[PDB]
Amino acid sequence: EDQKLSDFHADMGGCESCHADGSPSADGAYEFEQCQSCHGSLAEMDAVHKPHDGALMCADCHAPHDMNVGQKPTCDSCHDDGRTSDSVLK
Ligand code: HEC
Ligand code: HEC
Ligand code: HEC
Ligand code: HEC
Ligand SMILES: O=[P-]([O-])[O-]
Repeated sequence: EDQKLSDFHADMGGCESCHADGSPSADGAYEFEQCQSCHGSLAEMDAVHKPHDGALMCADCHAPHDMNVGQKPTCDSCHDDGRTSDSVLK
């Protein structure tokens, strides 16, 4: 099976690469700060990412314990109008 995104990161840097005291925060804010410490901000990302700057945390799409390395978030998790990744090109 492909590895979970959480475990892929834990192999590099442990659970504490994302979690303070290794325990999850109530709101995901700490974790989101950690994603950005290594990845930077949505403001500097591509056409699917940048429109979400100010609306979402990375984990809202890339749910690390539930999604695998390489797994593409699908837009139907939140938008009901049938848009897909190519919709930002049109
Ligand atoms: C960043 C890439 C992460 C790593 C590395 C680990 N976790 Fe995590 N975890 C992360 C997020 C963003 C969230 C919350 C959002 C979500 O999709 O759940 C979590 C959540 C947990 C939880 C709560 C689980 C739940 O209530 O469903 C636990 C107990 C947790 N994480 C533990 C954990 C451990 C032990 C890790 C090292 C093996 C670990 N996480 C890595 C982000 C990341
Ligand atoms: C630094 C300590 C990091 C933290 C905190 C988070 N990420 Fe990360 N991520 C990091 C690196 C160096 C890499 C590339 C590693 C490699 O060997 O390729 C990544 C990769 C991802 C990926 C892509 C996985 C793939 O498909 O190959 C995603 C989607 C990703 N990271 C998301 C992510 C999120 C949502 C985080 C916070 C919850 C997060 N990362 C934390 C370094 C670090
Ligand atoms: C949902 C609106 C998303 C949010 C919020 C974030 N990401 Fe994302 N990411 C998303 C999609 C749909 C895709 C796939 C794009 C495609 O069609 O290929 C991605 C891809 C990444 C990747 C690349 C993974 C790879 O294949 O190499 C990385 C590294 C990644 N996303 C990281 C990332 C981070 C760090 C975010 C918060 C700053 C973040 N994403 C938010 C959808 C969404
Ligand atoms: C929930 C985790 C989401 C997923 C998955 C995707 N999007 Fe999203 N998107 C989301 C929110 C909460 C918002 C803000 C909406 C608001 O009313 O402020 C957005 C916004 C966009 C936008 C910008 C506004 C718009 O023109 O609709 C675009 C272009 C957009 N989203 C596209 C999009 C695509 C193509 C996705 C799949 C790759 C996608 N979103 C996933 C929440 C979520
Ligand atoms: O190798 P394990 O993190 O799936």
